[PDB]
Amino acid sequence: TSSVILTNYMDTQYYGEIGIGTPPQTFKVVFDTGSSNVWVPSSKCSRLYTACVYHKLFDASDSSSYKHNGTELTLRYSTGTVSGFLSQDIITVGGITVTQMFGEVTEMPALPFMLAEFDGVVGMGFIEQAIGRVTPIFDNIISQGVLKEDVFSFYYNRDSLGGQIVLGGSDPQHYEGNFHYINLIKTGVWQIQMKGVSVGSSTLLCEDGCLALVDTGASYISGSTSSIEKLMEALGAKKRLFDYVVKCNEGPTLPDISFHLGGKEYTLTSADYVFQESYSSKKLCTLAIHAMDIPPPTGPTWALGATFIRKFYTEFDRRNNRIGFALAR
Ligand SMILES: COc1ccccc1COCCCOc1ccc(N2C(=O)CNC[C@H]2COc2ccc3c(c2)NCCC3)cc1
Repeated sequence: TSSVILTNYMDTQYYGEIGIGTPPQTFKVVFDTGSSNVWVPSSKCSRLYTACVYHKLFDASDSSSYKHNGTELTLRYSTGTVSGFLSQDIITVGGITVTQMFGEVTEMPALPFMLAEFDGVVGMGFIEQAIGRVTPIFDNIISQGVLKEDVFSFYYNRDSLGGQIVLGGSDPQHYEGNFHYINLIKTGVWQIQMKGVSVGSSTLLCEDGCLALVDTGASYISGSTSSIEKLMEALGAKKRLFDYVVKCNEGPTLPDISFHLGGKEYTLTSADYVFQESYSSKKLCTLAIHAMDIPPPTGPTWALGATFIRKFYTEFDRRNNRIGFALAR
């Protein structure tokens, strides 16, 4: 077992540090169970790409261990199609060193990569969804047969450690009660069946069922715009330019949102999904939820991000293709 300390940036971004190359080129990265690739901006990334001007660039010509590949990797992020090329090098993750192939982004839109406090993504997803079919970092750690267990866990603190990922297990110090596991529907994705979503006292959503992407990478909880337009209106959520809000002084009265997974009800009190910046009546306060129309095969599917994870310590169990959730502590 190895644990990676995470920095919690305004409850929207939880990222850690990986070292890449010889010598180790440090990168602040989000460990994303929603993606299966390692992406870091390339030193080859044109200075024109703003996301690159203000971010740690990986310089291959600075690493003695670098193993060129060149294979161009691409992925459209409904904001722009980012592109880089495949590269190989030793990546250190919480004391664990692994030869890992990753993408160096050479081209990527400002939004939202420009606002990232971190420089890259450590895809924790499955290889089934790894662009270029590149073997994921954790699959690469598993291969080492050093981890005490084929699982990694997430602890996203409620700001102020900012968070904590445990490679190989889970930290009892960060959850309480017991893990209630939901199985992974389609294998190859950290997604589980969801028996509806409730609003205070009314199962008026996801009725009949729906899918939930347990995305450690997503800042918020999301679902099809339909579900969110429904949900947000049912809360009194008055939509803004993008995210929905609600008068601060009225955030504490908003009803409890619950997600049904594994025969257990996962409730988010209003203090769980509202960014209670203040309690004034004049200022508006945002909700840790938004509409994310995720495209198939995985989508449409709700996505339980940091908002969800913050309250429920999460465990991604590979060996058993299931996800554990326990009261984050
Ligand atoms: C980390 O993104 C970068 C930032 C600067 C420079 C280079 C990169 C990576 O290259 C870009 C190529 C790969 O880019 C992505 C990789 C993974 C994703 N995700 C998924 O596929 C599924 N779920 C969640 C996300 C991870 O969470 C994210 C990603 C970006 C942001 C936030 C959260 N939060 C706020 C700041 C931006 C999105 C984009």
